[PDB]
Amino acid sequence: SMGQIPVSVNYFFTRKCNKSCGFCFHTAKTSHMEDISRAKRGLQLLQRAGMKKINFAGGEPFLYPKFLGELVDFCKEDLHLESVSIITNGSLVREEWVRKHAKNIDILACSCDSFDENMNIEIGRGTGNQVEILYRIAKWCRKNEIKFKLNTVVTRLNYEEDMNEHIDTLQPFRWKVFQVLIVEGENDSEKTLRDARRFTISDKQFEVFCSKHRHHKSFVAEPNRLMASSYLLVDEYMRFIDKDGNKLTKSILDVGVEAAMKEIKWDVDAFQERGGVYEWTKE
Ligand SMILES: Nc1ccn([C@@H]2O[C@H](COP(=O)(O)OP(=O)(O)OP(=O)(O)O)[C@@H](O)[C@H]2O)c(=O)n1
Ligand SMILES: C[S@@+](CC[C@H](N)C(=O)[O-])C[C@H]1O[C@@H](n2cnc3c(N)ncnc32)[C@H](O)[C@@H]1O
Ligand code: SF4
Ligand SMILES: [Cl-]
Repeated sequence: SMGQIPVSVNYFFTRKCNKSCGFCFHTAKTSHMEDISRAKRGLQLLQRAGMKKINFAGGEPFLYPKFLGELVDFCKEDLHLESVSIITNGSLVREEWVRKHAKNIDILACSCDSFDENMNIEIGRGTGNQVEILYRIAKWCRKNEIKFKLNTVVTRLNYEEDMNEHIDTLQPFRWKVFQVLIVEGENDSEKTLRDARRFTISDKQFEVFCSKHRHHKSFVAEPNRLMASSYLLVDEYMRFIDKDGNKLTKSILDVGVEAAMKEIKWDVDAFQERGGVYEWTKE
């Protein structure tokens, strides 16, 4: 027998966030964060088990820019990872932080579900000109030789939107296009912190969006079948999460990577199918 090799891992180090997206599948269930020593040790355990790429997620990572900055630097300088990535809502990213940590960040991804403010307000992404923020982040990325990535959630409300003029200007190297996903115990009812049900779309509606946009090299479509089990999910206590099966392991800090990963389903075929291995190191 052999355990799977956790080549590319998402560490959701916080569940705290400053926005209220109605579909969110990683909700504010707790404010617990690991101490920096513990986080470093778990990231080291992952590296030692074959991790090559780390994505810092949440929650909103830039609620904790000093902590994030320290783990980013550690991952590149001390663990020598191939790829250090972050996904952010963009609101709290500041230029001087990007300048300070750019040498250690391969990829910075920003979420944008719409270029229409009223749509952002409706979906819970909030008010204000978030397009000028996205453009600003992209500019900071390009100035500081970080690869700029865009993540978009496709829902019942926005699936007819045409983003091509923006894609042709921003030119992200990688553009995730997610079908909105229901996750049991996260966003699946009126009792969870979010109720994503009103956002769901059919395969046909998802294709409306995909067909308009799939000509871009950057375009990466992820229908539900390609998100359900294709990621490695490490939570705020460094436990693995199985979001498809609604399971949670013991912390890697207590039982190690291999024992924890045995408990979760990671569909490597789906991982490969969606292009989960790619040129993730900056050039
Ligand atoms: N069932 C799932 C599937 C994905 N995710 C999370 O959704 C986000 C998707 O962001 P993405 O940019 O696709 O993550 P990366 O791992 O950086 O993607 P890639 O390496 O393919 O660029 C990640 O935080 C991932 O952990 C999740 O919470 N539940
Ligand atoms: C949970 S967020 C965490 C990082 C940051 N707060 C942000 O929104 O970018 C990570 C990614 O998951 C996406 N996402 C959130 N809920 C989702 C859902 N139900 N289905 C699909 N993708 C989702 C987000 O839009 C984002 O691109
Ligand atoms: S998807 Fe929205 S609510 Fe969820 S963590 Fe990101 S910004 Fe916060
Ligand atoms: Cl780029």
